[PDB]
Amino acid sequence: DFEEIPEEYLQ
Amino acid sequence: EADCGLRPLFEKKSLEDKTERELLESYI
Amino acid sequence: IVEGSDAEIGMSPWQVMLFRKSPQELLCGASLISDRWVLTAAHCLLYPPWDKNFTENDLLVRIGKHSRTRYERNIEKISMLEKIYIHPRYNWRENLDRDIALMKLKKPVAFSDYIHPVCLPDRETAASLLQAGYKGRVTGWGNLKETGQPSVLQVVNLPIVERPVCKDSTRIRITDNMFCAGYKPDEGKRGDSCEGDSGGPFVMKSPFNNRWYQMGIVSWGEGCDRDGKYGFYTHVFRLKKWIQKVIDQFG
Ligand SMILES: NC(=[NH2+])c1ccc(CNC(=O)[C@@H]2CCCN2C(=O)[C@H](N)Cc2ccccc2)cc1
Ligand code: NA
Ligand code: NA
Repeated sequence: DFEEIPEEYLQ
Repeated sequence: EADCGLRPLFEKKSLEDKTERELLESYI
Repeated sequence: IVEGSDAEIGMSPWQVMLFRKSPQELLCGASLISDRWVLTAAHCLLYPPWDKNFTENDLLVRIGKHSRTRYERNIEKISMLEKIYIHPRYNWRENLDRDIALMKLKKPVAFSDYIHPVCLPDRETAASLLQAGYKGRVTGWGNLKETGQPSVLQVVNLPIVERPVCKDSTRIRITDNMFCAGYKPDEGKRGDSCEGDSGGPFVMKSPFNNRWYQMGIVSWGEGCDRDGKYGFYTHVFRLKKWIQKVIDQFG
C-alpha cells in the first residue's frame, strides 16, 4: 500500500 | 545538539501548535 | 494512535519511520536525536518470540515524513543504517525491560523545516516533568484501532499515570525503566498508542526553556485504548547512561 521509493535507496 | 527540541516551523518562528497549550496547562 | 488527530506540518520534525526494504512496509516509529543517530524500541528490531531479528541491511529510515504511504519528494530523506545497538540487558524474555535501541546512520542527514532533532532529558528536567497528571505527546503512523491505518502522522496528548495505578492495571511486572500514560476510565477523554507506533517518541515541552524533550519510547500495552489499561513507555532518562556510552564510543 506504500508508494515505491526511489531505487537508489535500495541499491 | 545545541538547537535540539526547537522546531523550525513553531518555536523558531514563535508560533504555537494547536494543542501544546494542553501540555503546559498540565504542568502544575 | 487511537483517538488522536492529524499532526500539523512540522509538528514532530524528529519523528522517524523505520521502513522494511523487502517487502516495502512500515516497521516502527523512531526519533532523530542528532544528525547521525536515531532512537527506537529494541522490540522493533529484536523479538525472538515472533522470529524478529532485523539486521542493518534489512531496513531504512525515512525522516521528515507526514504522509504514511506516499513518497514525499523534496521533503523526506531516506537513510541507510551503519549499525544497530540494542541495550545489552533488554529483556525480551519477560517484560520488555530496557526496551531501547540506537541506530547510527551511514551518512549525516541535513536538517530542514521538516527534519530536526529532539532533546534528551537531563536529570532535572526528568524529575520536574515526569509527574502523575503531567501530559506528554505521542506520535506515529500505527493502527487507529485495536482491531485501520492513517493517511498522515497522528498525534495524541496523554497524562502520565501514578505508578500504583500502572502496576494495578496489569499482571506484567513493571520496572523503574518504564512509565505509563493514558486517561483513567472516569476522566472521559481517551487515547493511546498502538501497534505500529512502537519505537516512536513520548515528548514533553519544558516550560522552563521551551524545548521539546523525549521522555519515553512507545513500548507495550495490552490492547489499545481499553478502559483501565495504559500504555507503557521506556523511561529514556533512566537509560541515558547507556545512550551516552554508545554515542561516545561509536560516534
Ligand atoms: N500503548 C499501547 N496500547 C501499545 C500496545 C502495543 C505496542 C507494541 N508493542 C508490543 O506489541 C509488544 C511487543 C511484544 C509484545 N508486546 C505487547 O505490547 C504485548 N501486548 C504485552 C507484552 C508481552 C510481553 C512483554 C511485554 C508486554 C505499543 C503500544
Ligand atoms: Na498488577
Ligand atoms: Na486506557
